[PDB]
Parts: sequence; structure tokens; C-alpha cells
Amino acid sequence: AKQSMKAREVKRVALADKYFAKRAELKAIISDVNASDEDRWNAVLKLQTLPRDSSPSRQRNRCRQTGRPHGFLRKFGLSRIKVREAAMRGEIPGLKKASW
Amino acid sequence: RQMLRKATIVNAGSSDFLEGEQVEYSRVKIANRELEANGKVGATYSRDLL
Amino acid sequence: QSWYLLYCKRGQLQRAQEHLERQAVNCLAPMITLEKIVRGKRTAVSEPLFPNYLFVEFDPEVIHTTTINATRGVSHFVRFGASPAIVPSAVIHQLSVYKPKDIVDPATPYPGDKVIITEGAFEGFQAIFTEPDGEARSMLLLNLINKEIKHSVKNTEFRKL
Amino acid sequence: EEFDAIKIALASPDMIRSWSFGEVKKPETINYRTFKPERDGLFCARIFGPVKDYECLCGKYKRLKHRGVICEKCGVEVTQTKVRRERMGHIELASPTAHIWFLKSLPSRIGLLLDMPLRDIERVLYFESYVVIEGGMTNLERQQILTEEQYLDALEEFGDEFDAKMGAEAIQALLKSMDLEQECEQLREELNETNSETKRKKLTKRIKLLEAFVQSGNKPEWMILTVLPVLPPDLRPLVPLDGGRFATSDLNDLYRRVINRNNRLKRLLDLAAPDIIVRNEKRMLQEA
Amino acid sequence: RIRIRLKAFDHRLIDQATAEIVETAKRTGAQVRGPIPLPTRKERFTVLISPHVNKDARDQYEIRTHLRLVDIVEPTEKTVDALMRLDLAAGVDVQISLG
Amino acid sequence: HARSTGSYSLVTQQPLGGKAQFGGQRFGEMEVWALEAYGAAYTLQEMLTVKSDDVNGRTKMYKNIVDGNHQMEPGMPESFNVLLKEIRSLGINIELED
DNA sequence: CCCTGTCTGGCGTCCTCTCACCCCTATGATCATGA
DNA sequence: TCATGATCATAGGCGGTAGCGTGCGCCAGACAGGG
Repeated sequence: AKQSMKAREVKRVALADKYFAKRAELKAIISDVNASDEDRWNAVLKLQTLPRDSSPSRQRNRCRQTGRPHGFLRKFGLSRIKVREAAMRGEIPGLKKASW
Repeated sequence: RQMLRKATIVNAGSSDFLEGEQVEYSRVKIANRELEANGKVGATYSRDLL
Repeated sequence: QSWYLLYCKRGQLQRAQEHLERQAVNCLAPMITLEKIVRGKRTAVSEPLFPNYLFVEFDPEVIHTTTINATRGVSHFVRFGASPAIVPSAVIHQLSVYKPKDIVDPATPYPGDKVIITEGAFEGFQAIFTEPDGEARSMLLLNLINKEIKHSVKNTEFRKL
Repeated sequence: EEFDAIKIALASPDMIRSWSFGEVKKPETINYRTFKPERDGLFCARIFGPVKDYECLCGKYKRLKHRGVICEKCGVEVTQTKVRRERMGHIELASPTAHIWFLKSLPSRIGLLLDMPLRDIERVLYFESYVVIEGGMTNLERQQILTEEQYLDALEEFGDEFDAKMGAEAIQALLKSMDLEQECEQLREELNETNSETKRKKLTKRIKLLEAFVQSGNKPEWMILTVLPVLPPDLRPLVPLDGGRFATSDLNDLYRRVINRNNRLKRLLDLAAPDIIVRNEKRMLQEA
Repeated sequence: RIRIRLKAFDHRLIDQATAEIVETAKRTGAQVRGPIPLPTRKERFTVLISPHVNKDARDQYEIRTHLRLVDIVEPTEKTVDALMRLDLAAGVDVQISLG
Repeated sequence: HARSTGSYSLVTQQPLGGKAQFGGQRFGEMEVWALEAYGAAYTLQEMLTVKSDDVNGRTKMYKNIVDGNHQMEPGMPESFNVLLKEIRSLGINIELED
């Protein structure tokens, strides 16, 4: 992937980090059935106000080395290609070719 | 010889000494030897015995 | 015959201050309580805060000092100079009642303190009194590759075994 | 190794901190249950190193293929005991302290640096007078030494912007507020203009000191110790007399006295000094 | 009683670690429970090995996390305290838990 | 009395003094002057670096003597490092340039 | 400021050999015996 | 069972309600006294 994409993501991550408490509180308010209607409306409008990159559902998991969006794995934080390279080169602990 | 080794300056001249400084003799002799060898004016001295 | 701060000695006020408070003599020192687990036992003693600093009222000339020397209360005057300096009594005059700094009991622990927790074999590591609950026993505040347990130790032990 | 010169100079407190591997804080030397030393007194292990070679105090590393890693229990880098001959520690003095070699060597370098006789400097450094710093737009000068009644006068009439201190803090403020360029220019102009033989000899000695002090890289406030070094523990050895006791060397006694007096002064500055009281203890520390 | 959960990728290494802890226990205290083998976690992964496109071309890796449950029935003064200074070989996550 | 290689003192790594302590004779100051007065330069260098003070120098010397190679690796006196630590333990900053 | 007295800092051989000496006193705590 | 007395072990810097110091000598350079 490009440098720019990586930068965008980093930004998005930063924003998620920043606004977590507020966004979660707002979600809770909106959910809370034992609450005023006007308050709920205020909450949903307030959610709208916050930045979009603040959402965690915006950020895409990439390879931590290449930034490749597809073929990702969570345990390793790497795309399939780089993961395989890692297995071969010995740098992933415990990982070896499996047969059964 | 090792007694009368210091010296005192009278005219500092074109070097970087003082009027009442007590610098060692071979230092001021090489200093005005390298001043006087070119087209300059050296630094003159006077000896004291320690 | 007045208030004067003197570097003195300790703990035996009432005799040199028998010489003194035989008169209307005045004496003072800063104050502090001490909770100190001396030897397996918490002890509480509100003793003077300072070392030998102490305010005594007496009169210099007619009563010469070498006669009175044979007693405590005598390291020497507050001087800042050759002469025995006339001291202010700031506490007596404008600063009567104090020590709201704390009762820290200088360097002796309160609950939650971070110091040595075990000696003998397992010590070589400042494990922690997450609570000096009661000086008795528990299983250490130890931390390896599991849960952080708290003290492993008996009465005189959890601190300096 | 290879070298062609031995340079000598004054030592900044950052230099004494950068020599030092730790800080001595307590005056105990040995445990005398075993002879394993007390942390972290004069003889230490986590300041100065292990007593035995590759023999960690806690003991966990003793392999030929396991060298370089430090200990975690006692935190003692399993190395050699020769390093207890070269590691130094430092003491953080609670109040600054005048070095004696620049105060009473006859001539006094602090003396004919400040243009001030030695008796006034001794009466300021031992907490029995007052010297003036930052005199302000008042009747008082800069290098004017005072007494108790005169400081009462100057704090009644001028308890505002006037200032004056005493002890080594006052000498440190005098030496730090010294401007060397102005003193060089003023002494050169005076010896151009005054021309009296007593003043000639005295001021040419003072301008020799100032040119030798400006041309080098020293600073005047480094002559007042803030941080004091300790000698490494092999060079001040604690000999046994084969009788269960240690007739100690004189150095450990001296360092033990300084650390006792300094810890008591830290505790007395902690729990507040009784007004005109935080002075006797600093006099005792200066004299130790 | 002290349950101890050893986890590692290498089984020989974990075995070595189990042994060593057992020795540590046995000298100081008494009645070590024993080194019980729990099930191993075989976390498998499939990946495409081609850079661009060959879907049937694949490699299947796995990580075998091995578990060893060691238990100490009587915690004494000396025994529990031994372990602090007795760190184990690396790549072996231990997990002690008293009670 | 005679001494090839015995015990060494603790604070300054020089041999001990006396006979009951198995010690070596003091090569004093006037003998240093008397070897400056000749042109003996290597004799004085081993007389106050190899034979006396420098510990790595004297172990190299002992290996070289029992192998037949008469040669000294000089090094530095360790007591000069003690002088550096005692002057350095004041407010004085002594160093070694270059 | 120009002497002239006082003051306090420096310094005072080398090498070796032998011997002694290198806290005791006071206070507090614990144990045992007697009432 | 409780209280008192005796014995043993462990713990710090003139000792005292002052005064101890007193039998080297020269030189030298700064600090200050007198005029």
C-alpha cells in the first residue's frame, strides 16, 4: 500500500484512541431505554457531530510491514505473504508447517 | 642555571604579555625570537633570581 | 532571664529544667507523634519534633554557665556568630500551635508503603506491603508469572525480617 | 592507554554526577551478622559492584556462556571485583558547602576573586553574619557585610526589594552573579588610571587571576560544592584486626560523619526549621 | 494449594521447565502433586503462498501450545519463597496461583 | 631475606613490607635518583612498573619469564590510578588527555 | 599609603628489625527464686 | 502466680554542672597597626 494510506490509518487509530470514552458514553445514552426522549435525540445528534474517523469501524487492519489491506491475520499483524516469509525465516516462534 | 630561570617583562611589546608578569625565560626568548625574525618588534625582558 | 534557643540534649528535660522550672522558666521545641513498631510492637509517642533544639529561659551573667555545665540541655547557644545570639520566639509569639505537615513518623511506614517485604532467602527484591494489614502473616507481596500475592510473613518479619 | 598530557581543572556538579554510578544515602558500612554490606551505605553492592568475581549478591548467573546480563534480585551486574576499585558514588548535599582549599589556602582564591578579605568570608560562611546580594535602590552596597542589628534595621525599613543572605548560598549567589567581562575591563581601566603601587600590585594580582580564570573553561560557582564525591571502596579498606572488630580507617569515619549530619539536615529541612534555626545544622555540615 | 500452569511452544523445553520446578519444590517442601499434561492447543493457519493469484496453492502452519499443570499441596515458608529467585528458561510462560 | 613473588598489598597493588610478611625491599627515592643519574632507563621502568605495581604487566612478565622471552608489556602503575581517585574525590577534575 | 609588627602557614634523612596496643561501662531485658 | 533482683548481653564519640594546653625553630608572605 501507499505511504498516504498508512498515514490515514494511523490518524484514524489516533482518533479512535482519543474519542473512545465520549463515543462509548454517547452509545450508552442512546441505548438506555430508561431515559428521556430529548436526551436520546441530543445524544444521537452529538454522535453525528463527532468526527467520523473517531469510529473504530472505520479503521482497516493492514499488514504492519507492507500495509496490505487484504490477506490479513490478527495473531501476527501481518499479511499472508509476510507471515509466510516469517515462518520460513524462523522469526515467528512456534510456527511450523503442519500436516495431519 | 636552574636557579635563575624565571624572568620579568618590562615592555610587553607586540606579544601577549603584561608589564609586571613573571614568565619563564625560555618561553619569552622563543617568543621574541619568532617575533623578531619577521618584520615585527619583539618583547624585551629582565631576569630575576629564585 | 528570657527565652533562648539552645542546642541541648534529649529526653531528660525535667532535671536541667528543674534548675529552670524551679523558676517560671520557659521551654519549647517542635512537636511530632511517632508510631514506630519498635520490636514487633507499634508504639505511639508524641515527642518533640526536633533534635537538641530547645527553648530555655535563663539569665546569663550572675549565674555563670560552667557551674551549670554538669547537666544536659547543653550543646551550645544559637549563635550565627561568636556571641550567644538573642533568639526570637516566633512560635511563642506568633506561631503557637502547629505540626499539620504530617505525622509521617519520619521514614517509618504507614499502610501501602513500598519497602523490603522479606529477608533470609526470598528478599533480594523489594516485594510490597500492598497493605501492612496487621504485622502478623500472609503469603508475600510476590510477583512472578501469575497473580501478585500479598505478604508471606509473620509478626516481626514483614518489613526487615 | 596512550596519552601525552595530564589536565587538571575544577569539577562541575554535572561532572561529579557523571562519574558517579549511584548515591550514598545511609552511613552503615557492614551488617556484622555476615559481612554482606548494607544497601546502600558506604560499602555497597548496587552502587559499587560485587564483592566476589562473577559472584552475584543474590546468586543466579555463573555460566561461561552467560556473561553480560545483570542480576534482577539485588540488581548487581555479575562482573569483576576490580570494578569496586574504580566506581565512585556521590552525595547530594542538602545545602551547598564551601570547599576549604579555595577558602583557606593563603591566598584565598574566593578571597581575591570577590575583592573581599578573608575575615568577612569566614564570618559569612559559618553562619554568624549577613552579606548582601542584590542590594537594590537602598542605602546598602553590594559587598557590604552586616550584623544582626543591621539586618533588623534593613528588614524593618526595607523588608521589600532589598535582599541579603548568609552562608554558602550567599557566597554561591555572589560568585554566580559575578560578571567577568566587566571586572576585566574595570581592572584594566583602573590600572590604566589609578597608578598607586599598592593598588598596582594588588590589582595586577587580581587581574592575573581573572585572565587565568577567563581564558580557561571554569566557572566561579564551581568552588562551592553542591555534590560531593566518595572514594571507591577498595581504596578505603576496612581492615580486620582478627578480634571480631574492625578498627576502621579514618576516611570511613569522616564520610560517616558527613552522611549522619546531612541526613539530619534533610530531615530538619523536611519538617520545617524553627525560623532563625535552619543555620546551626548547616554550620555543622560545613565544618564536617 | 499452589497450581502452576506452564505454557510453551517447545515441548522439550516445557518438559525441562516442569522438571526443574518440580526439583525446586521437592527439596524445600514436601508432597509435590505432579506434572499433569493438559491438552495441547494446535492453532492452525492456512495462507495463500502466491503473491498474486493461485488459490489452491497454500501453506498450512500451526503453533502447538503445550500445557503442564504442576501442583504443590503444602506451601511452606521456604518453598514458595524459593521460586522468586528461581526463574525458568525463556520461552516458557509459567503461571502460579495459590488457592 | 629474599623474594621472587609473594603477596601484594590491598589498597595500592605493591608488595608488602617486612620479613614476617614475606615482603620485598623498598626501592626508595634516592635509588630512583641514582638510576636517573646513570642512563639506565629500562631498568627503572621495570623497577617501578613491571616488578612492583602493574598487575596485568606482572602476570604477562611471569608468563614471559617462564617461557624464556625476556620482555615487558609496560602499562600503568595502579597506584597512579589511586592518585587519580584521591585527587578526583576532591572537587578537582584530573584527567588524561588525548 | 608606607612602613613595621604579628600571624599562621610551610618545612625539618634513609633503610631495616623488634615489641605492645586496637573499648569498657551502663542500661535494659529476661529468667529464676521467693513469698 | 506475681514481683523483685541479679546476671548477661548489646549498644556510642573532651566529661562535666570546668579545664585540660606550657621543653622547637626558621623563613616567608600576607594581614594589619601606627603614623
